[PDB]
Amino acid sequence: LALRSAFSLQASHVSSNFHVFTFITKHSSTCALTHIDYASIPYLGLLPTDLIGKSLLAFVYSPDVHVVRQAHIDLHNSRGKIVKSIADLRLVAHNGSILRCQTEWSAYVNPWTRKMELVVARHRICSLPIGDSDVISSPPPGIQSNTLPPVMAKTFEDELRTIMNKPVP
Amino acid sequence: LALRSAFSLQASHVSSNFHVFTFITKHSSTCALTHIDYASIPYLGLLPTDLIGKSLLAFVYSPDVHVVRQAHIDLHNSRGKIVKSIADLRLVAHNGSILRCQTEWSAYVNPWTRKMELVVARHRICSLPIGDSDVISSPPPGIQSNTLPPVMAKTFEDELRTIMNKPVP
Repeated sequence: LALRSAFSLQASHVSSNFHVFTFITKHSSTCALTHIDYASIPYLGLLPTDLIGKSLLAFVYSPDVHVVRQAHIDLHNSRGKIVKSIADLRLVAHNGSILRCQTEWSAYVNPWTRKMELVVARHRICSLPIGDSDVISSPPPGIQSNTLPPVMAKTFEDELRTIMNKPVP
Repeated sequence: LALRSAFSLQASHVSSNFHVFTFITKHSSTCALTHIDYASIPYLGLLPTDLIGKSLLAFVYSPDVHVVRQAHIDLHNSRGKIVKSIADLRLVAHNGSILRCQTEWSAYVNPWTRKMELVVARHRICSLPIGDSDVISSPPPGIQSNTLPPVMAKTFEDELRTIMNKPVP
């Protein structure tokens, strides 16, 4: 079974509207991702194996991590009800191409510990990503890293754990 | 590292109150378990490997499955807020011993699909289980199965999926 980019799938799906598409990510209060729709594979090229052990920050466009941070703070204050992002969220596909999304956030609050224990995000793409359309491919040698370097990922992840470990008021 | 029953751990934890204990299970809307506190191992003897692919019904005391069923129906109508069980919930440890609990239920409702997508249960034990105290052990040959037979597990699991697949009113 071949895996193919959303652009490529158009040739054999001539009536579909591949620019019209939403997908969900989920992660726990360790920041560890526990879910991404498989339907997102033609859009980001990211496999469950790519993501085992990592947070959203493994593929968020680096200067957009503040969108994520503020979403967790806004969720703590809404007690998990739907919050809007402060700006578009851009995600980096496996091949380095950039997928701009509009993202809404939801959170599950454990009623006994009163802490957030699941964060759910619904991403609505604005288009197919800019760059080469074959997100399934490997990125080209000599591309700048467009995600956070490990030390900064750990720095922002540390703060998100602290936010989620605080009892919801 | 040895794994030991809660009764056994008393000898080297002379000030602890092992009869005072609560633990959480979690499962998704396929009924598939995704979580059980590791601290429950001295109480039930059940490992993550015992549970990969199974629902709560793999270790609920068989005539108590109605407690679970009604909890899912009561959660659908509460929209995920804390519901009480209609009766005690008894769980079957790995060695066949029976652990009676008082259980409260919580559920996460996806705000976009409006369906339950996580069910969380907080189990408060009433005592150490009746039967041999070494829940870590294998059950004795020639014991009656005190959980649902596979055909009935699949029958009750089918209904729980149907309950959870219905949009919360």
